[PDB]
This record gives sequence, C-alpha cells and structure tokens, in this order.
Amino acid sequence: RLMNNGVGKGKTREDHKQVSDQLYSAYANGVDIRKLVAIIGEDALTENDRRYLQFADAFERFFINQGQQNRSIEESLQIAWALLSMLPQGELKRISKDHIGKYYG
Amino acid sequence: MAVIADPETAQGFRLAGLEGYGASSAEEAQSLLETLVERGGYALVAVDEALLPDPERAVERLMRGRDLPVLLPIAGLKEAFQGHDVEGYMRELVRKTIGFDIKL
Amino acid sequence: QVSPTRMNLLQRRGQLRLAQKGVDLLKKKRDALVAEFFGLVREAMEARKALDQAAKEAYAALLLAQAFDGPEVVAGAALGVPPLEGVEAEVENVWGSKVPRLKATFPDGA
Amino acid sequence: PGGDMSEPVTQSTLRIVGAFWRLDASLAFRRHFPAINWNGSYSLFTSALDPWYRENVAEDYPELRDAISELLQREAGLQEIVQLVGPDALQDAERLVIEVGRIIREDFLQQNAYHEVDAYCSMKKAYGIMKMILAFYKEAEAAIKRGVSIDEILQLPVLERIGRARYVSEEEFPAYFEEAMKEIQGAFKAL
Amino acid sequence: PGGDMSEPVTQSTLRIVGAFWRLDASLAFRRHFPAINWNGSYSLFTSALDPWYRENVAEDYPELRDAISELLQREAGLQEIVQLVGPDALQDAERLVIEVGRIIREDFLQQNAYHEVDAYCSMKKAYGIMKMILAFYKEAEAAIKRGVSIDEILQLPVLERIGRARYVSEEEFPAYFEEAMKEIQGAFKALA
Repeated sequence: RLMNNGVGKGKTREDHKQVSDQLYSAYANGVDIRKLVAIIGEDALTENDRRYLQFADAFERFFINQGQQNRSIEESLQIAWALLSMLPQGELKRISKDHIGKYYG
Repeated sequence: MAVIADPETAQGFRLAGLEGYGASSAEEAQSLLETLVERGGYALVAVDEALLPDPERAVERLMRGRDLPVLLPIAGLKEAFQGHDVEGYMRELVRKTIGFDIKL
Repeated sequence: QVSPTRMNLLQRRGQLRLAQKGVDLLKKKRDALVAEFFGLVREAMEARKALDQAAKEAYAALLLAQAFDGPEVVAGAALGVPPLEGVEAEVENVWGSKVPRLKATFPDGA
Repeated sequence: PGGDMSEPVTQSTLRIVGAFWRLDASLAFRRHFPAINWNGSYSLFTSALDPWYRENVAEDYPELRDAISELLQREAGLQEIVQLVGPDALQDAERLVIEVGRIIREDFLQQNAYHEVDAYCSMKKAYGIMKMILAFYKEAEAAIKRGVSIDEILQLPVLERIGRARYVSEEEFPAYFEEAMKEIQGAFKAL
Repeated sequence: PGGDMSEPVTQSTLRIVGAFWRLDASLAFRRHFPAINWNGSYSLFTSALDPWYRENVAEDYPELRDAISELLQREAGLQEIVQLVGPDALQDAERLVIEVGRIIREDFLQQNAYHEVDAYCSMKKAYGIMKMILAFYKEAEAAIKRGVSIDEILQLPVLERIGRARYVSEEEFPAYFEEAMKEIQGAFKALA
C-alpha cells in the first residue's frame, strides 16, 4: 500500500509503477487462460491468449523463480521488459508511449 | 438421401439420382417421413420451406434415436423466384437458438 | 448436513472458493463458444445464399428441360437413374461430441 | 479428538516438528494404505538430504523426486476441473496427466504392510519405480503430441508391468528394471 | 477487516445511518473518480429534500433526477447481454440506452476533483448537465424512430459540447447552457 511514494522520478526509474501494473494484469489473465485451455485446447484459442499463456509460463520460470542469485532493481526491470516483449507491441495498454518506445525488445 | 419438397419438381431430385417422395399433403408426407426415419433413407431428408417450417419436432418426438437422419428446410421453388430472406431466416434460427433478437 | 467443527468450516470455504472460480471459468467457456457461434453463422448464411443461387439455376433448367421436351421423357429418365446410394455420415468428434458430417458416393460419370 | 487438526495439541505440534504427515480418512475408507494425505503434509529435510541422495541412491534423484512432486501438483490442480466439468471435455494431454497421477498413487504410493514382499522397500526399488513411471510419462506425452488416441495408450501390457513392479522382490529387481526399461522403449516403438 | 458487509459494526451502522455511499475498488481500477458505486449506494433523504429542490434548484428537478436513475438502472440491467452478445450487435434502441448511460458515467458522475473548476459543482450546474443529457436522449429516441441510423446521431459536435460542459466556470454556465440547448435542438432538426 506504500509503493506510490516509493518508486518513480528520481526514486528508482520512471517506468516502475506502469511495468508493475502491466505485469500484474498480464499474469492475472495468464493464470485463468490456463483454466480455459484445460477444457478447450491449444488450437481453438486466439493468437493473443496463446501468447498470454506463454507469457505466464515464462513469467513463473524467469521472473519469480529467482533461486538464490542476486537481482538488483535494474536487472529485475530489464528481465521484466524482456518478459513483456513476449507480449505483442501495442497490447501493453497500461504504459505510456515513451517507455514502450525506449525499452521494448 | 431423400426429399419431401414438391409434387412434380421432386422428379428433378430423382433425376439427380437421390431418392425421395412427394405427396402435397402434409400428413402423408410426414408419414413417409416416419417410415423414412424408421427405414433410414441414407441420412438426409430435405423438406419444403413453405409447407413445414419446423420439420424436426415431430420427428424427434416419434424418434428420440439419434440425428443421423438430418432434416433441412429446403426451399420451395416458387418462393425461390421471390427472394430467400436469408437475413430473416438467420434471425429465426438465432432466436430458435438463444431466444434473443440479436443480429449477426 | 455435516457436523460443524473448525475443519469443516475451512473445507466449506474451500468448496465455495472452487465454485466461485468455476462460475468464472464457465463464463469464459461460454464466451469462447459465443465467438465460435458468430464465426459459423455468417458462413452458414453464405452457404445458404449460394444454395439459393444454385437453386435458381437448377429449377430454371429443370422447368426448361421438361418444357422444351415432354414430361414423359424426363419422367422415364428420372425413373431410370440409379439411386445414388451409400451416402452416409462420418465423425466430427469435437467438444467430446461426435456430430455427423455427410458425404456421398456419387456414381455420376457413368 | 474430532478428526480435526485445528486442535491446541496439533497446532502446537506442527510448529516444532519437521516432517508432518496428515493421515486422512477418505483415503482410508477405501483401503489405500498408507493413507498419507499429500495436499497438506510436508517435509523440510529435503534440502539437506540432497548430497546423501546424490551419492547413495543415484545422481538424478532430487530432480526425479521433483518431477514426481510437480506432476502430482498438476494432478491435484486438474482435480478441480475433473470434479466440476467431468472426465470428458478435457484434452488428451491433461487426461494423460490425470491417468499418470492415478497410476503413481496406485503403483508408487500405495503399499500394504502385510504382504511378504513390499513391506521393506529400500530406495533402489523406489528409484526404479519412479524412473519407470517418468520414462512412461515422457514418451507418452511425446507420442500424444505426435498424436495418437489415448485409449490405445492406456491399454498396454507395460503399465500392468509397472503395476506389478512393486510386488517383485528386491533380490532380482535390477534385471526386472532393465527389462521394464527395454519394454518401455519397445512398447512405444510400435506406435 | 475482511471486506464483508455482515459484521455487526457495518450492520449496526447501516441500521442507524440515513445514507450509504458505497465506494468500490473496481471503478478506480477502471479509472472512474469518484469511485462511488451507484448500484449499491442508497439514500433516504430524497423525499424530504424534494420541496427544497423545488424552491431553490428548479421546479422539475426530482422528475429528471428520477429519469437519470431510470437510465442508470436500465444500463446495468441489460449489461449482461451487452457482455455476452457484443457492443454494437444490440438493437437500435438498447445500444442508444448503452451510449446515453455511458455519457452519463463519463460526463455527469465522473469528476476530476483536483481540477480547478471541475471540483466544485453547484445545483444549477448539475441540473444543467442533467437537462443536456436528458434532452439528448429524449430527442435522439424519437429521432431514431423517425428517420436516422444509430451512427449518424452519435458522432456530432454536441457530444464534445456536452462532454466538456462540466469544464465551465459557474458564472459562465448560464451563458453556455442555453446555447448548447439551441444547438442540440438545431442539430437534431437538421438531419441527425
């Protein structure tokens, strides 16, 4: 409940809250898209929700599953952008245009 | 493959090879439809539009066996020289499906 | 009923949580089936309209063919044609439900 | 007392014990012994018994144990869907996961303590049974993504070999394990 | 503490109080400030405040207040087949009910409280916004009865006018409301 006053301009980086909310929404529907895929399959999807399933299944293996290695805020944010680059360009809706145009890929 | 469409123009369907029957009375056509769903006439029955709107309800009553005899509303010829009202037919099919008057 | 202890309260909270997830799961399934229904309805009306155009072709040809010639010649011809049998219905097993799709045999060129 | 583990005794035991083992009763009505509930039992000593396992049992033994636990977690995840929708309206890969989890719980977890063989089961036999089931699962999922029916997978004479692989003795076991691995490649060679 | 509304504190409070203004977290997640849900909120002071309204706001004020509550009840009524069927795939009347409910939500109820002149809003200004939206609906409905299609009436320069009518200083609003009413009646007489 105390992240708005913690991250931002001159605190860590400017994209921090938007990366946070975008990762949260993308993992939020990447969870229950596996519940949908359980009864339908991998061909009767869209391309979009299939790509969300791949985002969730790589999110919970590169971002959360850290191990005991040491991650700064910079390498954690660039792993966050490398995971968000699995999503299609322009679907990153909760981010303003400059951060997308500067840190994508 | 059988039809119940017309008195004489079902001879063109017989001329296609595929068998059929025509009576121009609703109940003898439905009775030959009954012996045609008992003795299954090779899985397709094409029924006239402006004689039977829904052929399927009486047939699923008198045969709860499976839908291997498929039942279609096939077009009458005379009304075929008017216009099909494809839109209104899909309206009534979607309203037969979900009840709603929603229009795709 | 069930004899209430502190265990069964959490077991019923777990059963409630599973049913509250299952309602949203089946709403997502219904949304996917709505998407596929509006997929198929325009293809069905397209094939219906093509059937109507070929119907106009075939009915005009049948009227003109029984017209310029007699009715008896096409009558004996139509009662001479082989019955084109063996048309049957094979599998489309999808949603765990076999729907019968239809294909013919067509003795036509002979 | 009440069959409920919210007691003041149990909640004061399970904060100081490691390796807490809930026995349920619904796996004990059907005679499935030992009735270790897997959804709520834990063991914390798995991160200091890794070098002992890697020297005295095999080399890939922690990864194989983790494969078992991950597959049982996916089974107990999909038990939601199989209790809600039904055993059908499920894909072939997830039906594979449910059936492989069921043959794990019937051929690796279940153990009757009155039969002469299969009371004392030293861990060479347990490593053998887990390597059988994971080789079956990996080649079965490769076959099912190539694409065959699941009913021509689940009627082999090789999962009956896995099911009887815990009634064979410890004494002649590694030759039987070699024969089981040879048949486990030679039963998916044919498909 | 649990976010549930059956504890005896919330229960005793809702027995005692005369107005309940249900804030929700979902509307702020859909970026709707103030985040006050209108489908769970309730007040009991309307019937007592009707004669003050008729002596100080305007004469016909409770009737179109009831009209706005009727529109925001029909929108959330048919919202389920909005989600099931599609946005445009309803009929010509119900989609217009959707769009007038949407202009209500994003023009009347939504209020940027940090802004210079959007924060305060008196009764005359709220009555003006309410009469603009209701005149739009009550003429667009007969307009879609007479001769128009549903897209020709939406994209029109009274929509930006109504949508930015809340950004008017309180003295300027009498010199703006009448012109907006004249131009919405003229733009509905012309072709719509």
